[PDB]
Amino acid sequence: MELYRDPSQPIEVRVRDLLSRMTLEEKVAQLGSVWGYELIDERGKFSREKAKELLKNGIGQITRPGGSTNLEPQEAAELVNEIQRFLVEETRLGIPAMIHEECLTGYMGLGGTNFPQAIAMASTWDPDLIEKMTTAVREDMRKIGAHQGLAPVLDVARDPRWGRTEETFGESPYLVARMGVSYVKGLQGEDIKKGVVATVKHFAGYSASEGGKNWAPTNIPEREFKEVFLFPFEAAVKEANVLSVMNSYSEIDGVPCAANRKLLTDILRKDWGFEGIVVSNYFAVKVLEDYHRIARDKSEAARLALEAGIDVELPKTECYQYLKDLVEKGIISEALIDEAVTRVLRLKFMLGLFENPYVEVEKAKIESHRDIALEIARKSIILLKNDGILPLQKNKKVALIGPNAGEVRNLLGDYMYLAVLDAFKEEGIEFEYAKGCEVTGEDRSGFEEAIEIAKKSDVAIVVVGDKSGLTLDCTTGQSRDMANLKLPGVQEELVLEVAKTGKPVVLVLITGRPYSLKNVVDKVNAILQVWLPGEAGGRAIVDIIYGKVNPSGKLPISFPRSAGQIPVFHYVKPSGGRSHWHGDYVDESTKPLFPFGHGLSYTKFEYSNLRIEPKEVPPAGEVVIKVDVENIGDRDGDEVVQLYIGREFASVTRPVKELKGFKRVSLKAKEKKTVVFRLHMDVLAYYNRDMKLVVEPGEFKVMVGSSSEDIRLTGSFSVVGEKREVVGMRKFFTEACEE
Amino acid sequence: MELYRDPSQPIEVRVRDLLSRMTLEEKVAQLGSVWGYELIDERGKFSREKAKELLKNGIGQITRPGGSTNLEPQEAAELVNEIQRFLVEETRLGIPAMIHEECLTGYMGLGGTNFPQAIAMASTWDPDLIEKMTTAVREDMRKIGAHQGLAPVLDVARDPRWGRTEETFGESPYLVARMGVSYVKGLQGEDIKKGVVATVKHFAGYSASEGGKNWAPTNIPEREFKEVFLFPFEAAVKEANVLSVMNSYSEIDGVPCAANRKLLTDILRKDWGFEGIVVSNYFAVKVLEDYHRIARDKSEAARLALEAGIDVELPKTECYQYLKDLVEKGIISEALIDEAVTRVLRLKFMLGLFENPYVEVEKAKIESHRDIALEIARKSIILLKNDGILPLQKNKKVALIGPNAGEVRNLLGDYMYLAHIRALLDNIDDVFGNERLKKSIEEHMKSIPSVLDAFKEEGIEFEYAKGCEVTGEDRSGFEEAIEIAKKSDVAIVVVGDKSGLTLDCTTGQSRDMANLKLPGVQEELVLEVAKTGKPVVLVLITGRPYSLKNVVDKVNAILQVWLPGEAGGRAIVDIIYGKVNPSGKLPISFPRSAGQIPVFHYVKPSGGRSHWHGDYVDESTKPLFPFGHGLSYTKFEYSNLRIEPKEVPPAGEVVIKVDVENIGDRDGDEVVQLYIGREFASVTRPVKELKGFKRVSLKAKEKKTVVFRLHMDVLAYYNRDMKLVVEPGEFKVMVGSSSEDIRLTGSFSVVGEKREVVGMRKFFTEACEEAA
Amino acid sequence: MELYRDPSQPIEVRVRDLLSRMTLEEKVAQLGSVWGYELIDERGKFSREKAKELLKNGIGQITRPGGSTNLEPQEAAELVNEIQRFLVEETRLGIPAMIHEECLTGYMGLGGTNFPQAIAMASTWDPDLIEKMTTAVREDMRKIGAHQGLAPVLDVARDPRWGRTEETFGESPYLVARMGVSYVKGLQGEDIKKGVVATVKHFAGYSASEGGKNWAPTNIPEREFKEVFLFPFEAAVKEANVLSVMNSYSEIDGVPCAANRKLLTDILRKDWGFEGIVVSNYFAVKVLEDYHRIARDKSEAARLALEAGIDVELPKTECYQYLKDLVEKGIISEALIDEAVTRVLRLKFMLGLFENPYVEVEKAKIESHRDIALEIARKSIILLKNDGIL
Ligand SMILES: O[C@@H]1[C@@H](O)[C@H](O[C@@H]2CO[C@@H](O[C@@H]3CO[C@@H](O[C@@H]4CO[C@@H](O)[C@H](O)[C@H]4O)[C@H](O)[C@H]3O)[C@H](O)[C@H]2O)OC[C@H]1O
Ligand SMILES: O[C@@H]1[C@@H](O)[C@H](O[C@@H]2CO[C@@H](O[C@@H]3CO[C@@H](O[C@@H]4CO[C@@H](O)[C@H](O)[C@H]4O)[C@H](O)[C@H]3O)[C@H](O)[C@H]2O)OC[C@H]1O
Ligand SMILES: O[C@@H]1[C@@H](O)[C@H](O[C@@H]2CO[C@@H](O[C@@H]3CO[C@@H](O)[C@H](O)[C@H]3O)[C@H](O)[C@H]2O)OC[C@H]1O
Repeated sequence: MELYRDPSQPIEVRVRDLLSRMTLEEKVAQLGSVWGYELIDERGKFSREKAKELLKNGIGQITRPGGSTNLEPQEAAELVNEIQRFLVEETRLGIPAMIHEECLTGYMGLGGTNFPQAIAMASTWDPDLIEKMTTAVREDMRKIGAHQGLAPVLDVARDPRWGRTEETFGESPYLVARMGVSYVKGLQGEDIKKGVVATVKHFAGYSASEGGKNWAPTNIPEREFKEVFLFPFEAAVKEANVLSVMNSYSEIDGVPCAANRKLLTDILRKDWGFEGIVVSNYFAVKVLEDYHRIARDKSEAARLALEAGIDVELPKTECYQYLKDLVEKGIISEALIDEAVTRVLRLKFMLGLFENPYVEVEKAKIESHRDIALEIARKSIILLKNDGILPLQKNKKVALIGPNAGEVRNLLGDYMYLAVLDAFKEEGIEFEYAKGCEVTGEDRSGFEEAIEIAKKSDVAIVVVGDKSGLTLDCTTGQSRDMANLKLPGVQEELVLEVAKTGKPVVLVLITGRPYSLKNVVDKVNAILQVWLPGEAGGRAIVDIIYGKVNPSGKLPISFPRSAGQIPVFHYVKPSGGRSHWHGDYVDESTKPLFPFGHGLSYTKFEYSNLRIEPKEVPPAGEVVIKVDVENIGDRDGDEVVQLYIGREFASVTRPVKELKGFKRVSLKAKEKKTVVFRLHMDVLAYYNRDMKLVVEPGEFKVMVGSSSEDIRLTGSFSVVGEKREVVGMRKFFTEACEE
Repeated sequence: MELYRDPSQPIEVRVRDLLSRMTLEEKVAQLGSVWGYELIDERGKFSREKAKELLKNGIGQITRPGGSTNLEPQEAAELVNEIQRFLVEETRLGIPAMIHEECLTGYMGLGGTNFPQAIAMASTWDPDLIEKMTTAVREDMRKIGAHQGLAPVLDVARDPRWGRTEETFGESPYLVARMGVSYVKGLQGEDIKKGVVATVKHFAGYSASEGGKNWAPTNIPEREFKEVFLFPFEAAVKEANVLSVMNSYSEIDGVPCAANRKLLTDILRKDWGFEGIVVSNYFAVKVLEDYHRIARDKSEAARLALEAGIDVELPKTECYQYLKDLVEKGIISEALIDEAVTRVLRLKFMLGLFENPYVEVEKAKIESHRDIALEIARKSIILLKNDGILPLQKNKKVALIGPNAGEVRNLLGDYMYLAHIRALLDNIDDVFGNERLKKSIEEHMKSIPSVLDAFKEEGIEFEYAKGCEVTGEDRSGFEEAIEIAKKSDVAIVVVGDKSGLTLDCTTGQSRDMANLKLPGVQEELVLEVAKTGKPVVLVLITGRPYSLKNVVDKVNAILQVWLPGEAGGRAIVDIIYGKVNPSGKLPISFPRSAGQIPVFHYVKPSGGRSHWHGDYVDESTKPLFPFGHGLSYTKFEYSNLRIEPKEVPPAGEVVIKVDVENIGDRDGDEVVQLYIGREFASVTRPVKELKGFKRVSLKAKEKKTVVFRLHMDVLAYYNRDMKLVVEPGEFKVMVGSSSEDIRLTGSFSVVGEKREVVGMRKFFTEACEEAA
Repeated sequence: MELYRDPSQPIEVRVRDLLSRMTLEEKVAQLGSVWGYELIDERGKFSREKAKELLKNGIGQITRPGGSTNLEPQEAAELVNEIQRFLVEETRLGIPAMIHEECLTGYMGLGGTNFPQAIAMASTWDPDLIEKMTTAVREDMRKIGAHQGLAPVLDVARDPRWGRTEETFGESPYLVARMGVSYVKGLQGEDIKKGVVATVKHFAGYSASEGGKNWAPTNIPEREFKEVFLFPFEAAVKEANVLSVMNSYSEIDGVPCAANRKLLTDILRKDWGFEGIVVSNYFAVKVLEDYHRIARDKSEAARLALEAGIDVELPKTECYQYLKDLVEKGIISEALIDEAVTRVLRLKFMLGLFENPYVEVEKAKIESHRDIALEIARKSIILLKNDGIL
């Protein structure tokens, strides 16, 4: 048999052999894609007639054979098998396709579990739980013959105007990077032939658009770019061996990311050693022409993207077919096509597709992971405020009010395929329900009814927030940016009208972004933040309200007092986070309403006995930080212990405090444990005036606490010795354990 | 005589001779400063006792001998002469001091005219008028023996939260640069021995702090930095030969500007050829330690600042005395001190101070420039909205309402002497441990014409109700205002800021406004007055854009009056009654709301919108009023666009002509604006960006031709490799009455090979008028 | 009077005023040159007929009015006075010429002392003696109305194959730099109105050609370049305030020095703060075309050299006349011409030429400096070996 067909040969040999056999047209075909829906008839069955046109010379990827066809799992699996058989048996070289789906919150297609949104995942501060989640997602995807998931989002969000905030892991490069590595590891596993390719997106800076506006310029200078925005992707590449990256739609400082070789090649491939495929953001090649206006035609767009280092044009071939013409006309070298094709073929071999591209349809029934979803929902909800009203007693009469109290659709996030009162009923609570108002618009005609049921109750539970998705009726999600951060519609007014009854008020926010709570916070008795929880949402909320679950989520993003305060974030430099010299704005504190890492409990945790050893370490040494934490209250609960590091008198300015470690710790009432952080000096490296990564001698401040503001214990150690340039591989994360 | 004393020798010879004679201590002394107030006794007279300690080895500068002493001009001149005589006659080498003052809106001291704020200056779009202004300021300053004015501000402002917005020339690097060059040219003149050193500030990026917060990081990437923030300073250095620069307090991306040699030396001196002195922002050296936490002590702060390229520590020696110790301990080379001292001595020779450091006290009486101030105020006020109510008829009974109708203090900006000095009053009042001044302030304040006075002089029948204060939540004055409105024909509601440095101020340095709502309950006052159903003219006397989304549709006309200083009242009333036809144009976009920030006219194709619904969920992405906006009591008709030639090579020139006719019934000035757009460059470019303008006077029914000469140098931008280029392709020409009100469009092409623009290149379009 | 004519005005004011009055043609003329021998008749006297063609719009420099004419000193002084009177009185703006001569081993013309070669100068290890020498050369040159001497050579020589070894101060960047500073200081003095502009050459690397062959590539890596070859020029610029630099004919690693903005502008002007004029090596602009083959015609050669930072084309205008055409055709900006013209006019003001461009012919008799020459010769000879015979 030909070498490329022989599984006893090393992949490099098979790749070289195959490439040597391919025509230019066949090469270019491997750099494009076709939609699943383009390959089916009106009953969702594979159409050989359509495949003969679209797959004649092979194809790089099939886009969303499940997500774009609305097929149930077994039918999607059958479609994918039929596509693969056509490629294997009815093309000249028989190269199989790679299949991709969205999977951020689970496989985005019929029959898959709708897990809580990414910002909820982050709020758990539980990396192992997220790895468990994506290990499940991996098996769901493989059942239908899907090889690649377009997740996770490693965009670092400090601008909650942006509609895609919900898809991020929040403001902290450390927490984003750590959750990202766990996410990737679960999807891919050790041998990708048994796993699913992860796709970190949107490389890079995409969460920092001008004015929080989708696709607008992300004008970030170099040190900030490296330390905040690139860092999570760097960790995914080097620690998690991520096998795909997708680019940002935005320009950075005049250069669209899809046309930026310095970004997609020089940083990603040359500096960091990425060996997988870069897939375009959907239509990102064409919009080099249409939107950014730097390419005069589809040929030029193709050339810019290929030179930049985009290997596969998604979601359908549009500009990359003109790569054939560009070679034939002597405008680009076929060697550059070969480089891209090599990357794509290698990954196809690594996935095992040339040995077996088929799945067993009888096994393609996707299993529910409602259990994992509920664990995330229960650990993600954040208790922002509680004057003692919560937990409630079951014998209290509840007035359940608001648009998000009754509305299952509004529990869903923007990449859940299908984009509470029931939970109260199941728990056996006596309540009356009033919608109060819609999520959007100005209609106040439901206020009187809500007020009247409040007046007759013991406690009003007001459930407000977003509708997430991509259409105009949505208040958050991709393309739905909110300038002024007010709760949508007249929901704020509803809360305040209910509060005016004098009844106790529990405010439940079911939202995708931070909202300004400045006008309600001091008028309500407790506040729960419930990031869009998907199919597990209702149960977790009621579990928390009644104390069956002790809330344990912590904010992964700061809650601004107002939009005019943006940005607020915990790791400001000494000059950040204040106005000099009066501290505050004329009209507003410079402090966020709720800080990063904030989250209360129905119990109290007491921290003691900080140990830092040794007190002096050299610039590639390690310190071990220990604290004791005791649950001194009356309820079992989890605490997320947080490690912040500060530095002064470096050669550049540094954060006053910045997250460098954390551990979720379970404590029974009156239980005490020791939490241990092992901190390698590599983890503290920062860029100096010359853009070198260094550790400089001096003092580092250690701050351990329950939030970025609720610091319990402080101390310090010193780095002693000559400045160190940190070269080559280095540690990214602290290790945490319990003793 | 020693060579340095001999005026027949070239300055370089005199400098080298002097430097060769100086001790290390004497050298370090030239890099520092003393406050004016440290050199006077209780009667405001020079104190030899204090001078013996502070000036014994000479000094670089005296900080604000007028501005910090509350001396009248002849007394300040006497002080300065006595300081110079002490230096000339009672120090070993007899080196005279340079004196600096604030002068942004005029010499900031007693007796100086209070001109309108810088943002008002920009709103005139009249560079020559600003040059006339600073030529007058030059003469005022020289009368008191001042050599350097700490102006202008070339910070480009796109974030109106920032309290220093009023000190800027707005959002456009083009307009800021062009106004800055005129400003500098007027202060300095041709021969600096007869002029005043200008000080461009705050180098660079200082108007782009995180969240609009004073001193917070200004994290700007390189092409934006060069094209937006550096550009006005580049023009000031290369076209206007500016002789001083002051640094930004902020860090850029981890590096404090006061410690950044890449900025204060490599860009400013090496790349651009700046030959003057860099003066520290006040206390900027020390706060490398105290604020940024990158210097461990005062010695290290001094070293970082000197290495970066700061020549003089202001406002008083604090860290730079330790440069002596650093040399003596072999930590720094004396050669690096010599480089700084050389710059300072050269400028002192160039100012003529070694030939004559004295002024004639009998001539030190500063003249009023109310005339120039009034021309600026009259050309600066912007008509943002007018449904036809303006101009008003003089027979209409007016209800004059609001805090800014009745308080002269609130006409003043943050670097006008009687506003700025309030901070000192606070600090004196805060002394709880171990007079004539508060009286001289009040009496000088009383001299300033009021808005009330202006209405009275114009002969209008009106009643006045304060309505509310600038700050706080007290609505107990609303009822009175509402009642006088109900009894009137028209309510003129005058609201806005109190500008300054203290907590009771709403704008100015250190007073940043997050949410851009009119201060206090002033918005509510406007809306309550409107609810009477009477016609409402809203007059904003402010230092920044405010959100007007909640009032714009509820009022009949809106006038923006950037803090106008002493000419304010007359100009406002002149405009309201049509004695002056408003002609100001916005130099900065007015956001709909704070959450929309930033909004600016020169967005890239992906800027200024949210894709793919265009708007935010809750808000338009368009500003409420765009850059260049400003209405008139007449109408201007644009015709006959000519663009020649249609194809030009990469260092060629195109000539753009338009005819503009005043087709209305009142004489008026129009500011004709030229915008250029470009696509299919190798980098993204603004869809439209200002590249030229001309204020043109037109009588009723008069037509003139406006001509723009546009060299391709002016269009240069930075490519992917950070080279300044002109690339072949098509440029769109858009000429109109604002950045949105484009009247005529066309295009020309650049033909030939891509050009790297090297060395000196043109910065500005030339604009003139011809007979139509 | 016009500001540029007024000696009470600062030079910067005079420069800006003059530049503002000049046509493009007059500007370009200040960036070129004419040979002395092109301006004389068969009897060695100034020719008004020849001047009317060659000087009609003014000129940057006259090349070697003594060195190229075989005139005795008083006759060369007369020639130079007649050239200057023509420029001052019979051109529109009356800008005087700068005159240059060779002077490495003394004024290179009849009547000047022949001092020992530069390598002999270095062999004295006596910087003050060399400063005494060039102080004398200064007075010789000023007597004939010469303003600039094309010396010293600061090329550091480690390859004795090269025929220009004798013109260098040898192999040591330290000794070359120290001798160079003294050389420059003697020629220029404190106030250049009373001195002669020195011209450090050949910037830079020119003594390190492939195989020791004249004009061949000088392929020197960056640290060596900075520490060995640039260092003496750096010292001349920063310590000695040298007012002219002349470029190397060679390429460095693919880039001819006459076309290298990174060298003649970014290092020399931006990094080091040089404020004088860069004068081309003779014919160096044209040979960007003829020899290096990187310019397709004289226009392109002119553009490359001007962009690189050459202010004056020597020894005669050849390519730089096309700078007029390049501006008129919109290929280069007139601002770039203005930058060069500014440098040239500033130096002409600093030399006092607008106050007095003439010399007294009765004083133009150059004195012998055999005494100084003998001290150098006596201190320069090296005893390499002596078994006792001497
Ligand atoms: O109320 C009291 C507070 O004021 C005081 O805090 C200090 C207030 O003054 C602050 O220093 C300021 C810093 O900014 C300087 O402005 C520059 C001056 O020169 C201008 O040309 C330039 O444009 C400006 O940027 C200003 O001169 C100086 O006074 C100081 O940092 C504060 O700490 O604390 C005590 C309270 O009672
Ligand atoms: O025998 C005849 C050959 O000479 C002739 O070839 C030309 C000879 O002259 C060459 O031009 C030289 C190039 O070097 C110049 O020297 C510089 C002058 O200024 C000094 O300050 C600087 O130090 C020197 O480097 C010299 O002036 C000039 O004459 C030319 O390139 C040759 O092609 O061909 C005809 C034969 O018959
Ligand atoms: O994370 C990836 C997303 O960034 C990506 O989203 C695409 C965004 O563009 C959408 O196209 C718009 C649809 O509406 C029209 O009116 C607009 O003109 C279009 O630009 C497209 O539908 C999205 O797929 O999708 C892939 C994700 O992994």
